[PDB]
Amino acid sequence: LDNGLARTPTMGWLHWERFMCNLDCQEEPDSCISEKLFMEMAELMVSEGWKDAGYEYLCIDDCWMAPQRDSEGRLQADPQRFPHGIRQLANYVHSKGLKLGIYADVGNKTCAGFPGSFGYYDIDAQTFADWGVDLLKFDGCYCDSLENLADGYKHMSLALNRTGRSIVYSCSWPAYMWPFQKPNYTEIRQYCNHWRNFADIDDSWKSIKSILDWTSFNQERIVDVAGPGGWNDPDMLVIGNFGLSWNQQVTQMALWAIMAAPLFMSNDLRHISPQAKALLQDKDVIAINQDPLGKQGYQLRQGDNFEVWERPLSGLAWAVAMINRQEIGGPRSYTIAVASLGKGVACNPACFITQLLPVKRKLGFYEWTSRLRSHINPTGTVLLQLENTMQ
Amino acid sequence: LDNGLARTPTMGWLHWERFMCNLDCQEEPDSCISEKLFMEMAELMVSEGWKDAGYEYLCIDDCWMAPQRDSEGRLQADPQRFPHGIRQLANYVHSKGLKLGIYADVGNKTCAGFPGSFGYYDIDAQTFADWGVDLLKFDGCYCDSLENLADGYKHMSLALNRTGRSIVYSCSWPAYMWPFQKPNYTEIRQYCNHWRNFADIDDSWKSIKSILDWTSFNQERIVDVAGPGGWNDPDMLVIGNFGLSWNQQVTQMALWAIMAAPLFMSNDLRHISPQAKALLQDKDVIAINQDPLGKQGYQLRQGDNFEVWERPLSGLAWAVAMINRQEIGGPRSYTIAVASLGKGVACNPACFITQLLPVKRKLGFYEWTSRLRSHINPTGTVLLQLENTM
Ligand SMILES: *[C@@H]1O[C@H](CO)[C@@H](O[C@@H]2O[C@H](CO)[C@@H](O[C@@H]3O[C@H](CO)[C@@H](O)[C@H](O[C@H]4O[C@H](CO)[C@@H](O)[C@H](O)[C@@H]4O)[C@@H]3O)[C@H](O)[C@H]2NC(C)=O)[C@H](O[C@@H]2O[C@@H](C)[C@@H](O)[C@@H](O)[C@@H]2O)[C@H]1NC(C)=O
Ligand SMILES: *[C@@H]1O[C@H](CO)[C@@H](O[C@@H]2O[C@H](CO)[C@@H](O[C@@H]3O[C@H](CO)[C@@H](O)[C@H](O[C@H]4O[C@H](CO)[C@@H](O)[C@H](O)[C@@H]4O)[C@@H]3O)[C@H](O)[C@H]2NC(C)=O)[C@H](O)[C@H]1NC(C)=O
Ligand SMILES: *[C@@H]1O[C@H](CO)[C@@H](O[C@@H]2O[C@H](CO)[C@@H](O[C@@H]3O[C@H](CO)[C@@H](O)[C@H](O[C@H]4O[C@H](CO)[C@@H](O)[C@H](O)[C@@H]4O)[C@@H]3O)[C@H](O)[C@H]2NC(C)=O)[C@H](O)[C@H]1NC(C)=O
Ligand SMILES: *[C@@H]1O[C@H](CO)[C@@H](O[C@@H]2O[C@H](CO)[C@@H](O[C@@H]3O[C@H](CO)[C@@H](O)[C@H](O)[C@@H]3O)[C@H](O)[C@H]2NC(C)=O)[C@H](O)[C@H]1NC(C)=O
Ligand SMILES: *[C@@H]1O[C@H](CO)[C@@H](O)[C@H](O)[C@H]1NC(C)=O
Ligand SMILES: *[C@@H]1O[C@H](CO)[C@@H](O)[C@H](O)[C@H]1NC(C)=O
Repeated sequence: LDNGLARTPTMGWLHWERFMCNLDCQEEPDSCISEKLFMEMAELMVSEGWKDAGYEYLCIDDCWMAPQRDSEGRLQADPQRFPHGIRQLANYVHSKGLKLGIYADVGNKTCAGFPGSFGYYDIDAQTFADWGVDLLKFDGCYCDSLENLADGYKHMSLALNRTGRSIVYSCSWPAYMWPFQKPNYTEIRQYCNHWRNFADIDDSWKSIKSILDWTSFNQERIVDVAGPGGWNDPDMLVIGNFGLSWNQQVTQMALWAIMAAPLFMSNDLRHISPQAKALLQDKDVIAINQDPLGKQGYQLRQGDNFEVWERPLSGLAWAVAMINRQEIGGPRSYTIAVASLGKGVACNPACFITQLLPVKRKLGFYEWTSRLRSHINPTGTVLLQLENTMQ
Repeated sequence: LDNGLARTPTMGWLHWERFMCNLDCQEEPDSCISEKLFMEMAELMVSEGWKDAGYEYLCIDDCWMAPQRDSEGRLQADPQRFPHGIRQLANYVHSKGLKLGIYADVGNKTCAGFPGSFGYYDIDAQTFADWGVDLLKFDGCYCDSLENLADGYKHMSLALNRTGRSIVYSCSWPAYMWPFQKPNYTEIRQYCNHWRNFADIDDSWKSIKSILDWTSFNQERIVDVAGPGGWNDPDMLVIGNFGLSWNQQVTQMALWAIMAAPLFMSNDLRHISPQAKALLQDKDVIAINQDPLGKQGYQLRQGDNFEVWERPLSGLAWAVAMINRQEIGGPRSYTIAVASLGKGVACNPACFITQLLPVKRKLGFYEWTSRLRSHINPTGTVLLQLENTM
């Protein structure tokens, strides 16, 4: 989408995976979807380094709305959970140097069942603009046909544009086509800053595997179309939560960088371990994700329960990731010819290799004809950065 | 098996899951299956508190054998990887106050392909007893019929008995039978101290869920047959490795206590986190697993992605485990009437409830009509102990 936004993958925080649609502020006041939750996160995004690391969008997912539109046909914030309204929230978020995302739906209802925007695209567009909304995640639930799905995503795009406000537009369009029709990503990119392709992530290794396997199975179809201002969205980071082992968290952070995915944390910033904080704020790994060239990585090979993925970076550099998919035994030896990496050219005549994950460590110079040997933990990933010696 | 052993479930260390069949001491000398590997583990079992926590059996799984029997038809320890032999390893292990477990197979080969004991039950049994072995894990690969399986398992039981040495006998008998026939756990209990019921565990949440799910489904068949001298074996503890979140690890420790499972660590004692060590050596949770009553627990109810399991204990006590099976979102509140627990007698007229996992905490007294509310992490487990007030 040629709106000047998302020139690198968007970074921020999204409430959904961790907090979902908890509307019970009587029993669970510290975890229900309320203005207070978001004010608290915005404070922590500044004070604990998230903004500095580059996480700047603070994003409301589903279940912020009141059940009914108002008399003028507008979506209303829920009055008991957001008593001061979205405008005041946006102002508060803006006063911290952060940006506000919000959620709406292309069809008649949101997935959680609140008012959808079908029949109100322009009004909802105007409302968000006026409130000072900086990003819109637009879901594809309760949409009766694919014609109506496309038209809606397009109409809202144009609507957002006509407001004159810069708003990052995140679509779920191709996800709700699959596997009923073949998305045309040239069309989709004309209208969207990013797009979800696949099923909802959850807090599981099954989920991460399934997203990586789906992406590599479909990479020939979706990798080339991504770039500055138009990205593949494989959904949230679930690092720092409950259901992934440390090695599986690293795999996610490594592969989200390789994939040029937007980086939306979904966790509790009030209760996050120093290790998860460290991984999510890893400067070198974020730098890979935020590479200005915006060329999305891909799976180079699979075999023997190993996976090799690689991403072309700027400055004649490459990021390479090796995953161990064997979920039994110990760390496993993997050996690859550096001549196979970077389409032959990463290490011609030589390259310097730095391990970034799971720990940072310089490996040294590797000549074109040589071999790389790593030990990779079960469900873990080694992330390497290759620097050609031609500069 | 009425041999005086396994009066509470056996606790120890077993190499398989973490170290597998790594024969390459050229490239990976510190992780290949060798005598040094077991000697180190043995040193650490003493120095790092494992033996004191209760873990006493150090057990070699598959891939310790040379490819051929010797000229007298005996199995032999691989000469490169066990140059000093199994006898000297046993003496070393014994000298630390520990006990040696070893592996063999009822069929013609082991699962890794080394010599099986079919045709050599008496000789192998004698070999092991002469060597000073204290436990035998007997696998069921490469058997051609279910009769030979049952016969084999039975024969070896008698053979070990005939040696006159105390040897804990672990059978994979029913695991290998289940695809074709319902096992006779009354028969199996007669010959074995424990029996593996199901597919091999791995370092994954999927695996663990599938063991609990299988065990709960089949609990009417297997729960009551277990007791002192004869246990259900849901396979190895995999806490301290790679594939499980902290919450998932707590779930394993908890349910393995509820199920009165033998507790066999399969990890690297040389490289284990303090948090994993603390969980595995948790005295109060071990105490539940080692309850002298030896009645195995069971799933009380499931629903709404929750499970409640309970286990009866000596002294009118009960252990209760609540599992959150929803793998999305945050800690989830669960409310249960204590009157539902312990067949209605757990808190009649009242009980004192202590939380043991994930953190030890006293929750006070509870009348028979009162309700308990806990917050359970996704894939995590809260484990409680209930003391009746009579
Ligand atoms: C996925 O979606 C995209 C975006 O819509 C398609 O790309 C577009 O394809 C259309 C073909 O219908 C192109 O239209 C042409 O535009 C050029 C301008 O450079 C005109 O010269 C050309 O005009 C002729 O043909 C028209 C016939 O109706 C008449 O208007 C004229 O009188 C004249 O005869 C025609 O309008 C778009 O340029 C093109 N847009 C982009 C961004 O590339 C995809 O189409 C495929 O991929 C294209 C790159 C190209 O190779 C097409 O030939 C392919 O069909 C579409 N993908 C699929 C699978 O359909
Ligand atoms: C509504 O839709 C319109 C129509 O697409 C959209 O207009 C486009 O805005 C973008 C971004 O502002 C324009 O792109 C710029 O083009 C000029 C040259 O014409 C350049 O100077 C700009 O350079 C910037 O970005 C470059 C990216 O390569 C960088 O190299 C550089 O650092 C600059 O920062 C940029 O390329 C585009 O030309 C217009 N298109 C048209 C036809 O007007 C508008 O922004 C939308 N409005 C909203 C609010 O969404
Ligand atoms: C080979 O097989 C034979 C036959 O099964 C087996 O002999 C059995 O040994 C057990 C235990 O040694 C005997 O059971 C004991 O009986 C005596 C006498 O009444 C009791 O003292 C024992 O009670 C104590 O220990 C019990 C635990 O088993 C506790 O329940 C109790 O609290 C006591 O502390 C115990 O009941 C059993 O009598 C014989 N069986 C027969 C048929 O004789 C033998 O041990 C096996 N040999 C080898 C080497 O495996
Ligand atoms: C391990 O391998 C050996 C070697 O093959 C197996 O022994 C063989 O078992 C077969 C089939 O059970 C026996 O065949 C039988 O032959 C009789 C005729 O004597 C016939 O009436 C039966 O119907 C059957 O076909 C065979 O005799 C026997 N051979 C030897 C060398 O003893 C053995 O069963 C295998 N053990 C296990 C547990 O898998
Ligand atoms: C919403 O509902 C109306 C009537 O129930 C239907 O005609 C319309 O097509 C629906 N819109 C979408 C996009 O699902
Ligand atoms: C199981 O085995 C026992 C002991 O051999 C025997 O008495 C009984 O009949 C068997 N019962 C079943 C389930 O067939």
